[PDB]
Amino acid sequence: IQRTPKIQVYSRHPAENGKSNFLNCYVSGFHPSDIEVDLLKNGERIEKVEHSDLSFSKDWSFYLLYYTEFTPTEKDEYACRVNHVTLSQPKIVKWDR
Amino acid sequence: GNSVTQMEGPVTLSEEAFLTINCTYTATGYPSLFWYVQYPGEGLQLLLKATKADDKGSNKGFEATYRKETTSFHLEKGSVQVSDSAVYFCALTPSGGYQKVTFGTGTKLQVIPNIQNPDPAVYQLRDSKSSDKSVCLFTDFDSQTNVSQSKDSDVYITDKCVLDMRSMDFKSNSAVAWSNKDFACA
Amino acid sequence: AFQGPTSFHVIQTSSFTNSTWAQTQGSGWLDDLQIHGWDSDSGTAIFLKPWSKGNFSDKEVAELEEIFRVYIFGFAREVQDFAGDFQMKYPFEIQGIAGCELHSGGAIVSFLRGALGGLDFLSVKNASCVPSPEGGSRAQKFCALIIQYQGIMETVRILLYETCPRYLLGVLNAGKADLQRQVKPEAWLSSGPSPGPGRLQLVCHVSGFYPKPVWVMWMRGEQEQQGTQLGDILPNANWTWYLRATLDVADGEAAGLSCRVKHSSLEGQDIILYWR
Amino acid sequence: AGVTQTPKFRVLKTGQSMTLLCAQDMNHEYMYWYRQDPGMGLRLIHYSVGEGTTAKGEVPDGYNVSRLKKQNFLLGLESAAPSQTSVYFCASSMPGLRSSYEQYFGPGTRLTVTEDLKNVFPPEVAVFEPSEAEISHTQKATLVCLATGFYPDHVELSWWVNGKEVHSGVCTDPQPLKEQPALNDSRYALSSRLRVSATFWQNPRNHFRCQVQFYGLSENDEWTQDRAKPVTQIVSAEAWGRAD
Ligand SMILES: CCCCCCCC/C=C\CCCCCCCC(=O)O[C@@H](COC(=O)CCCCCCCCCCCCCCC)COP(=O)([O-])OCC[N+](C)(C)C
Ligand SMILES: *[C@@H]1O[C@H](CO)[C@@H](O)[C@H](O)[C@H]1NC(C)=O
Ligand SMILES: [Cl-]
Repeated sequence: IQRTPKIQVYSRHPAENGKSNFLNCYVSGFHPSDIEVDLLKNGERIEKVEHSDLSFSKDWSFYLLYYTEFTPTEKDEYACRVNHVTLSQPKIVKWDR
Repeated sequence: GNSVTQMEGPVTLSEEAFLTINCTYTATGYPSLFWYVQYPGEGLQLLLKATKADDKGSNKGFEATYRKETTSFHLEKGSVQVSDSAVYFCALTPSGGYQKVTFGTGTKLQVIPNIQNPDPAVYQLRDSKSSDKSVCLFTDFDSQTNVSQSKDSDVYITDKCVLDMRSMDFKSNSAVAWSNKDFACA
Repeated sequence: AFQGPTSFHVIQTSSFTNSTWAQTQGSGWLDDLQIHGWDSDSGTAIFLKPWSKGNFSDKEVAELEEIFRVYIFGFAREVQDFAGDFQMKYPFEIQGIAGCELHSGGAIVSFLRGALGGLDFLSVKNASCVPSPEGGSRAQKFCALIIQYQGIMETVRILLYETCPRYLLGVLNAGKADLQRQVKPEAWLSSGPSPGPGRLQLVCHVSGFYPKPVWVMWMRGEQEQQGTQLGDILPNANWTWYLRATLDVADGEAAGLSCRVKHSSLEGQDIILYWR
Repeated sequence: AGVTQTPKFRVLKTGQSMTLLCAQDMNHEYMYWYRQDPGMGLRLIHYSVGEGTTAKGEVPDGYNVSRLKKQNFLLGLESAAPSQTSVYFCASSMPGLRSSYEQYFGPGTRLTVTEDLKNVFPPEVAVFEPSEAEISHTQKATLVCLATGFYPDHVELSWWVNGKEVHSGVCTDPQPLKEQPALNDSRYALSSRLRVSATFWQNPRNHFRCQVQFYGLSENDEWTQDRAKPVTQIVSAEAWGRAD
């Protein structure tokens, strides 16, 4: 039917300033498949962002993993902006540190 | 590894005779079967088809039942017309038509007409132009009469051909002979 | 901690916008791992692992690729031809999943399920079309029609019950150096969004573990904190997993708590992290 | 008009290049190029499953194809060989379970590759008047047309009566004969009969004409001979009806 995407933002390794890490954004439980996912750094989109090929769960709802290599500093704030047909406004889920 | 095996060679039949062109195939699955007809000087065209086992194709008096058990698609006609003189290709393709077609070599059909009053005669025809060239015309012979091959290098004998004067509904067989020589007719 | 069968499956996602436009997305999976991709533009399979072809010869691989290429091509053309009759309103979507899974006892179960609008439509049981109740009259109509195409049913039966089980056993053995490995997780603690005025959310992050079964729990020494909220097992690009276990506690009832992590790679040396 | 082909006929020197065009305005996805020889049947050269895609058939060497637009299937010969002497047929089909997925064929393209273009000869056309013995014995009159010394065997014979094409009482040889069956580039001969009523031939106002349309050399074909260039032309012969 028409399902809203669940958004979960996480780091591969513990947050440590000035050292390489991976930022992840897992979007699941949505239908239809069409979705726009963006990983943000201080409110603006990260261009170099990799993602999985479309897969779906047993219940037919879709899931995708968006990720990028990043090196966070003390001042840097990260998030994941997701736009879907079930959303009237893009939902931003920040990365908690 | 599909294949189509149809009748060995040329088949001559008199007008109104029963025709049977046998066709068998080898294929893995549930293929579709076809009969293509190729008239002299023309391309191939579908005569009839049977997309699934036990289907029956019917066109121009011809018919063919798709028998999976005997892996066959035999072509039949109760009374062959002179207009049926063509090459008949049995064909096969996986169902859906998304893959190539496998054709047999084709069977040539020659439907010879029934001559009611055979009057064989050889005539000498004079060229309309000043040239004293002549041709020989063997006509009004029956359909069973064979045209003797030349067995001379500079003498030319054509094959028999049928002409129909449709207004009078009179059909007639004819062969032409000629030579650039002394050459006497017949 | 929970574990199911090891399965190989191919998936399809087809979007029918109008009668002249349709787009299909396809891939091949060995559980959560993508081993196959499909380049819809060229109509070819992309092998994402050196063992993605399994123990199948280059001739047999090229035959299956051709079956799937003709299928992906034919599928959108056949749905657009039959939509009128089935009473389809544009736009709509279709999903498909087919393959086989190895159970305990060496029993390989083959499956094929279709969907319409994210809802169950059909299933395959004993090489036969089984319409789903959710599918309605449309699923019954679909199964009654597809039977009439014995060539399609034969091809689906060969693929599901002959090609697949041996493909699975072959791909499991061909990729055992990647499939059969132990990767140890790293664990860290942090503080989460406040669940209230006099409340704390203690977060326990567990990441970099392979295989997928894990155990994470908040403890008071040996006292299992029963209010531990278990997150989802989330993927990491490098074939590892991420999981966070939270606990809502009053400001003071968090002083002597720790996080204990159990995994198959840790060789009995559980990761314990004291709150501090 | 279904499946069409250009050219209808072509004669090439060995090593010369050409392109055969196949078009279909039936929106068919699939297109095929075949060649037909006596005893061999239909042999696929190349085929296309859609616009931009081509694949090799049973006999693909010496040929190249292209499918830039879905409507057309272009067959190329980069270096013509005498072995490429055949009748080429294009086919097209529309796949689909409910589709009428049979193949639709074009009319054919006759190709003849000769070692030398000075082997190309137009026909000589002569009309032979009905025999008096046939007229008195059957009350019928058979005119005979004979086209001789032509190469390649790319001809169209037709009978005309008072400037109108006739089909009734007409019969032409299925194929032109080899004048010298033992040599490769031998010239050909074609015979046709026009049988009419004796009264019809006896009217002196009736004009009979045997038309032979020959396909031969083009404008771009080089000709360095004393003989008249054996271009595509109509060669005809006539006879007027006669009382006594
Ligand atoms: C490695 C294993 C991976 C894991 C398993 C993967 C699972 C894969 C499962 C399923 C996915 C792939 C299915 C392929 C079926 C195509 C049929 C076919 O090819 O044959 C027919 C072509 O038929 C066509 O023309 C192709 C058209 C297909 C689109 C039809 C859409 C509606 C069917 C909706 C279907 C939904 C099914 C729901 C069930 C009710 C012709 O039949 P044939 O004449 O007998 O020739 C075949 C033999 N031959 C090729 C040797 C000559
Ligand atoms: C079909 O949808 C596609 C995608 O929006 C569009 O490009 C195409 O023009 C549409 N055509 C019509 C008129 O249905
Ligand atoms: Cl047209």
